[PDB]
Amino acid sequence: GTSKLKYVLQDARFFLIKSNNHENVSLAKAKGVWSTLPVNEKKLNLAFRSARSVILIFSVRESGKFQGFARLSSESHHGGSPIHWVLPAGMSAKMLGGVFKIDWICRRELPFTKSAHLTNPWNEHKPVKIGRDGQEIELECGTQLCLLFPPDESIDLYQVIHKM
Ligand SMILES: CNc1ncnc2c1ncn2C
Repeated sequence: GTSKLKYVLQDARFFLIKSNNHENVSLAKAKGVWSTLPVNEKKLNLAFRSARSVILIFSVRESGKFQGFARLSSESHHGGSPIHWVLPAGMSAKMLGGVFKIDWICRRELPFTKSAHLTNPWNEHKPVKIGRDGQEIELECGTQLCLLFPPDESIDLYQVIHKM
């Protein structure tokens, strides 16, 4: 079913994550963490305080797909055991030093061809696949985008609901 998923997405905020490589999304799925540039770090920390759920929706650049979506379970935190991110050019380890814990809600992919009917009012009504890393996605668009993903039957949202 989809009722707990809908409950998690109730009045959530949604942010588009654009990764320059597959390796870091695979690491994020394995280790339950994400890091972003300081300008986005600040926005996510603020939104983590503001809403029942903050949802990250991941797309690897040039893949033509989303790779899944996850819910922030913490604010960012610096200085722990370093995450072995593959660093994009011009991106240093210090720039990505803030670590967010995340709980994955869906690790299945969705091709851009299936979201062509969803546009994001916070990005000039462009198709929701279009956007820079950290672009916020409006509530209705974000909800519908998440509901388009194939079910991930490996996930139990019972614990995530307890964190809300
Ligand atoms: C682990 N964070 C990241 N990895 C790869 N690329 C990124 C990232 N953040 C923003 N961009 C463009």
